[PDB]
Amino acid sequence: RPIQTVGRRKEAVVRVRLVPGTGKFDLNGRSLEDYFPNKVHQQLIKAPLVTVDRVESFDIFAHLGGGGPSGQAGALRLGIARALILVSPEDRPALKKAGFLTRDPRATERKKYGLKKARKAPQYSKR
Amino acid sequence: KKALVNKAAGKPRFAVRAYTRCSKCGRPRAVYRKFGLCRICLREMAHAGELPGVQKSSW
Amino acid sequence: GQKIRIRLKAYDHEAIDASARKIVETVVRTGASVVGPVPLPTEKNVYCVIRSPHKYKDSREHFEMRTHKRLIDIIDPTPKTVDALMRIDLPASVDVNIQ
Amino acid sequence: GQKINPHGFRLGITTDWKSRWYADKQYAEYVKEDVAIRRLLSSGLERAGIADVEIERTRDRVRVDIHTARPGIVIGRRGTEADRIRADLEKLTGKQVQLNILEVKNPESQAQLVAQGVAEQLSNRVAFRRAMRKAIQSAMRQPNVKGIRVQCSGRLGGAEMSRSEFYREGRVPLHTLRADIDYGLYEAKTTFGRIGVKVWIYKGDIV
Amino acid sequence: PRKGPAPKRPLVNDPVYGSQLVTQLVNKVLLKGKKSLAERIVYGALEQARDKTGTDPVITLKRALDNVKPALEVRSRRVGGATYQVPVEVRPDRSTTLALRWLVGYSRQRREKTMIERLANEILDASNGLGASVKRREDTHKMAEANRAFAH
Amino acid sequence: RSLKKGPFVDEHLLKKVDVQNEKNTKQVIKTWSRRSTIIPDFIGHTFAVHDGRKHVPVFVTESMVGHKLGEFAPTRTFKGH
Amino acid sequence: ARLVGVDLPRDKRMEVALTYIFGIGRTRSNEILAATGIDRDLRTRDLTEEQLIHLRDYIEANLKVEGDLRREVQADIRRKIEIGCYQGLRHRRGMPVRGQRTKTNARTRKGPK
RNA sequence: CCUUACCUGGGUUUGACAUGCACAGGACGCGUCUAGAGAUAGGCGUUCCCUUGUGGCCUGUGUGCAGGUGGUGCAUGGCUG
RNA sequence: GGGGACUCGUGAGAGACUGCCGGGGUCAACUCGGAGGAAGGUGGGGAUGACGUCAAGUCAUCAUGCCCCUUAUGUCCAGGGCUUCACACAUGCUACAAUGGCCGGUACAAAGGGCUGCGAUGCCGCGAGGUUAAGCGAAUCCUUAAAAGCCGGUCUCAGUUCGGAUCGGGGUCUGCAACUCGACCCCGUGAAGUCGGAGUCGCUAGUAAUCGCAGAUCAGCAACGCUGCGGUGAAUACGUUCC
Repeated sequence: RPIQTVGRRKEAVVRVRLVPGTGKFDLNGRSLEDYFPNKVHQQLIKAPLVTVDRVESFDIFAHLGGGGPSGQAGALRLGIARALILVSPEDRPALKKAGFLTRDPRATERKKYGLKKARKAPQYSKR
Repeated sequence: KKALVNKAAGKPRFAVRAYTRCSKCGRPRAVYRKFGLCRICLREMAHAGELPGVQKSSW
Repeated sequence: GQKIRIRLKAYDHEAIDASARKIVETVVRTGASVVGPVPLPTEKNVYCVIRSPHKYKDSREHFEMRTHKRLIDIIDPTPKTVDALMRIDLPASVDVNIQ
Repeated sequence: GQKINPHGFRLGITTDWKSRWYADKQYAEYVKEDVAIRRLLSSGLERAGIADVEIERTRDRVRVDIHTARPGIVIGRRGTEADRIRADLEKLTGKQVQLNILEVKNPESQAQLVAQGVAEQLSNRVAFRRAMRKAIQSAMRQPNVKGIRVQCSGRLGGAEMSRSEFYREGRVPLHTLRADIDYGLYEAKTTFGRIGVKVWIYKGDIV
Repeated sequence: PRKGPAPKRPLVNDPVYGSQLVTQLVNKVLLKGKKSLAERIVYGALEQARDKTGTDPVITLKRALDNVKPALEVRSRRVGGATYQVPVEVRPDRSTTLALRWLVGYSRQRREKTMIERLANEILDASNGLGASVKRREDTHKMAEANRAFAH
Repeated sequence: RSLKKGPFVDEHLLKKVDVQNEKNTKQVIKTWSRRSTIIPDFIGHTFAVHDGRKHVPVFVTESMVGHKLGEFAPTRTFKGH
Repeated sequence: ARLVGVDLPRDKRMEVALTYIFGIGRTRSNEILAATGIDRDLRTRDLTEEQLIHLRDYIEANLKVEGDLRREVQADIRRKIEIGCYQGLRHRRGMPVRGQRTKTNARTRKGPK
């Protein structure tokens, strides 16, 4: 019944149903400043275009899950974007045209037989 | 061989001195435990269809 | 009121699905109260090996033992149907062991 | 070298697994027997025309499905030879083993059996080209298949310098996976060693 | 590749006072993916630049950037046999990023003190027309005007 | 750096050396053992160790207790020119 | 700021200052300094005699240093030499002993060409 | 160690194994002296089957053979790049 | 407990195919740009290696013709050696420190494995390790704390607090056995070496780079190799004149 968070990630997916409130978007003490020392993923989550001050403020932080690497965990803003779609469609063209209604599910290329993780071909010799 | 195979099959005298062989075609080196095979005849069986769903991946 | 925990060890989603839903449905027909099928994670024991016989190459192949356990359910203690459960099982391809 | 057995891709597409059982620890106990079982059964049944052997291991007994062209050869004197190879193998397989001899309705459809037959023809000191024409002709006239490739490799007449050649007829599109291309082969002894042949039968595609 | 260029991955404004230039700077000083760290380092340079200058580090980088940045390369491609190099005009983006690359390299040199401190040193020298990267611009212009031939 | 539970000596030789300790030292004893550990009880007993090629005589002292017969049985050959 | 050798640094941690003794590393430095109750980071400029007395006493009570220590080492080395086993033989020829291959490497032991 | 095919040296040498023709009748296992080990060597445990003929089968004899990581990819298959 | 809402797991479908707008273009082929949409024009990737070639390679995986041995070129066995070095070459690990070493604290994987086994918890030991032992033949038990990262501190540009190679001593493990010839840990020295000639490989998007993880093999030795997973996460591409 509450706004079901839905959004992708790089490996450890983050999402939960949420309700509106103050705008106290944190979990288990892990505020944006505790979980994201850097302001990059903090602000990406803030979704400056649509913040808790731009629209109905929300408190229920997207449940972490999969541990959550400090990089990819910022991907929950996809969850926010979908939550906003659940609110209304007015910013769906704003968010899609902005660049928030996409995929970003990229992981890593499979390790190949004779190569490394990052296809690091060895020092060949043409003689 | 045909004698050193029997010897390899020989159980007693310090089982660490015993030596695991393919037992299908005979192969000392590069023998996988569970299948117990030389990893060559394994390939032939892999193509034959003698496994319980051991297929080539396609990741 | 559950007693019977099913465990099936297959390696073919199609086989375990098609055969389990029918034998389980017939167990229900005999009068047992049964929990719906439970899709469980899949298992794969992967192997990689050289193709060359003399083995003077880096050319490799990659196999995987696709062990499939899913739709593993639970049956309520209904002896008159448990007897049939014991007498009727699935092919060896699906290893039936029940608690 | 750079060619495969199509069954290796159709393992769970169109083909079946010959090993019909699930095992964790006893798995090795099963296959270590499957080697001798298959070798001893295959040996001596040349007249039978052994296409394939499928094996189920269950009820503490082995059930063997023999895809053979000539059941009467495996049976022998009303089962005397079949029991010779079955009853005596009960102590090795693990308490009782049961044969189930299958009759191949049209052996010509079996890449393995055509391969064996024509290779034996070459072991009868016949003209290679004529042998190939005969084998292929019967293996495309009597079957309702969509194609064939028969590739032979060896001395071909007992030449010091060996070689190979093939007579493709119809289609054999191996690069496509939905194709139903049966595959078999046979390695026949000759005066100067032995000569191999592989057979592909573009039987159909898929249900 | 040859014909048909590929779009670059867009960059955005820094979480501090908005600047794609600084964002690019971070991407240019990124080492081993420690990108949050790089941001910490740059922000340290902002703090040192404002501590040293009393003004917006970013615009001191604008002055430093234009001071360092050249607009004329001294090498295009192979011409013939004994022909050396033929200079040719450079587009703003590559010129800009070269300047930044010079600043980083010489900041990496000078085994004196912290990277933030030596960066701050290079920043003010560059903004004041003193950086060796500006001396590289000088080298660009002096070494240029040589084989004023067909600009491939 | 193992066998914390006492020196390991090949039993069939250990017994013989024990008898020799009971009577007196005896002539150089051949033996195919490159692993028995030297102990103080072996001091005064010169005996030969198969070194992969032949049994080579060697005398024991206290300084040798931390050494094996294989340490007293050289196998490879270095330079010679 | 002296016990046996020079042991005279400036602007160093005390345990590192102790690392100037042939026979005492960081571990032993922390063990004795812990025994004295003296901080690991303390420069020579702030030292007194009582501290040197405690340190001296604990060193004498705990281990040996060069001259005595190295002489014990040379006694062990000569023991290896006089034994003449494979190990001593590697020491005798300047060859490595701890399972090395001089064929390609062991250039510290063999020296450069 | 084995692995190891190489070798020092030691033993065996129809053999470690498969297996044909005769004879022979326990095999085999246990434990133990010897010996570095192999094996030697003693003593135990012992031939079912109807070694009733056949059957089982080691051992021993003799012989078919066994066996060979011996060579021969410039005989060759197969497989691989 | 209770629930099936999500996630998750997982069977089967839809969905992207130039489908589509406008424009161009031999109207066709084909293509520019664009809407929608999650992706727009073989999404990405893998498996897949045409016909054929190089007398490429292998009799030592296997198979096998000829020739050879077959009282031995077979067989059994202790031990040695395949692990040797005045030198050279190749592929690789780490450093040549302040985007740094160290003490202390601290959130976070994914994928795999484990009843011959995993060894939780708890005990002892400076530690490697040792004792006891739950649960687990496994989504639940264990493996399981991931590490890079982050708050703070120390050291403050040195062949030094870099670097841990060499070597001595002392401990742990496997195995009957660790010398030849194993692995690990504590102490101790703290080597060479301060960014690399000539020359050259690598690399276009979650890339490359970089830090960790877990398996196969094995009594033990895989925290440099090989095969899989995952974190962080760039830059350049005017262009085809030349190699």
